[PDB]
Amino acid sequence: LERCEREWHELEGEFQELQETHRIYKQKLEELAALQTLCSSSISKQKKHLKDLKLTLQRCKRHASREEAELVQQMAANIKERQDVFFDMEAYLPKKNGLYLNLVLGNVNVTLLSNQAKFAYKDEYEKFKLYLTIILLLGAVACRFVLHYRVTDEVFNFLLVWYYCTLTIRESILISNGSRIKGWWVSHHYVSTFLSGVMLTWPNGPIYQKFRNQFLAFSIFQSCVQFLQYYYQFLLPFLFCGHFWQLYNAVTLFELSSHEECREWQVFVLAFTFLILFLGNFLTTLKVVHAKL
Amino acid sequence: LERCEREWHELEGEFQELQETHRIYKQKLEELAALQTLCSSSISKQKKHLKDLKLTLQRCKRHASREEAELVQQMAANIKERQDVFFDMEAYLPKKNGLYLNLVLGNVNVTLLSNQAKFAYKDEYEKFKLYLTIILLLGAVACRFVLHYRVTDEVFNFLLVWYYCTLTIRESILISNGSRIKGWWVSHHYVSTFLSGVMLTWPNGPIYQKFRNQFLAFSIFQSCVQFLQYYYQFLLPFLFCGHFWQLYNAVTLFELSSHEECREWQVFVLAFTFLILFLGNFLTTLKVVHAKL
Repeated sequence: LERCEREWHELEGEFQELQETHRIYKQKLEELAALQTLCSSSISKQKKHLKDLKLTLQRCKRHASREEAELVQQMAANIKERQDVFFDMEAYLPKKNGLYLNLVLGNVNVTLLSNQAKFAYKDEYEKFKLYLTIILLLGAVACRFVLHYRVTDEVFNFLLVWYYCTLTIRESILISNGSRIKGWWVSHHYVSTFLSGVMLTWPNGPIYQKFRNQFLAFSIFQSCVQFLQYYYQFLLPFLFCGHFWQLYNAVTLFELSSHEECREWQVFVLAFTFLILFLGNFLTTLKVVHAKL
Repeated sequence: LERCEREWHELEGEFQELQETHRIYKQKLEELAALQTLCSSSISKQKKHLKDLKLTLQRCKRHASREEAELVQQMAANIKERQDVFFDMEAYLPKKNGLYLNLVLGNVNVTLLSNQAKFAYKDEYEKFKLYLTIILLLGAVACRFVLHYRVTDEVFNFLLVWYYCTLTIRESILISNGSRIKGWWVSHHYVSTFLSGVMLTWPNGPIYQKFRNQFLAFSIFQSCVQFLQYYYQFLLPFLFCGHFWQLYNAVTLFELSSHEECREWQVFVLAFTFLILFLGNFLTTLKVVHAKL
């Protein structure tokens, strides 16, 4: 066991070496905290001077001599340069979280702060989306054709609502990390996870047994659009057809609310979710077309 | 507008100063990456030498002379010291996540790595738990006494299942950050969020209208126990009474499955969740009593 003793001697040497490295590490951590305080002060002073200078550009915008007109145009080009460069250093800098991520994960720092790390996280997000849309597809056209029971549709709706919550957490991380994808999309995911829930708690009458087929076909259309929307990371006509299929569902269910003598409250709170999810995404696509135009 | 020009001159000076600080910051980031690679190598070599040395202690454990017996006892005291000290530097060190947090948040680093930051995060977690158990309490005894409708019970069950998922994400962060609270508790939260779901999808017959009252009283007992379990951060007798109330629910619903001529599948998948949640938490408490003893 003397071998263990001499090995211990070697590990004590390595232990004091790692103690040295760990206390150097703690010194570096204190230096990092100091520079984070300094950069936060820099954020404050930079944004203060930004609002002051755009106020100066605002009240200087009124008409005067040609020389100050050249000065205003020149300062406009520079102020565009100002926002681009401060967007760069505000991208790398670690940043306070939003509100929803604050409400779920609490006060914790999730900023990668690295270009290649952001790229890798985007690839991971794309891979996760493809995998779970494969599982959902093998369940939409599957549930429609083999198993016609209530319990499997409940399980499928649990999987859809869980999937939508995971996507909204992921996209909150993605927005607080890097590029701004803020717009219709995050509110689209919120209203779509609300839509998942209403279908689940129907009282399983004949009316659910009629609306089930159109809902499952609509899901198949949604899975195919998201799948082809990833292989690209063409798409527009199938997106228009998705909007029109959504309109088909909305009109059919809205007419269905009048047809039966007695209505649940859940056939009429559910149609208007489809209609809001029509006017939102379709018009956003035409805005992207105008962005293309 | 010449004031803006001279201010610009000052901001260009501050801009090159912040460019200097930012490139120093990037140099420090590269140094951090290098020391993280070094400390990961240290992790590998330390754990390798740990398994080798505990193997040496294992096959050296066999009976021999008194001198090596003193050596084995002495090395046992030191190896306990070895695990304590390596637990310390493996606590501060940033660490790879588990599996569930990997499945939800993806590959992202959530290690605070700071004692006071961990303490602050624990206080935030305690505050969040108290606030949402207040909201749930004002809903359990509330739903029971004023509003007897299906939709409000669905909303309350949505709030409970959302609350349980948020707690399991928070405790995953807490375990991957600091102390080991791994045991019955995280699996308890998983089976309890499974329990929330089964109650929600009942077909609203008379039988649900009978089981509702005992479920809501049980929730009130649960909210009071969690509230008193926080004010401490006494508890044992009310915890025993919670277990026995859980047994009351289990026996009543198990007898209820036989009483009615026709049974849904959801009165018999739901009772055994209560029974598993009885044998688990009660026996864990007596283990804590034995830990006290």
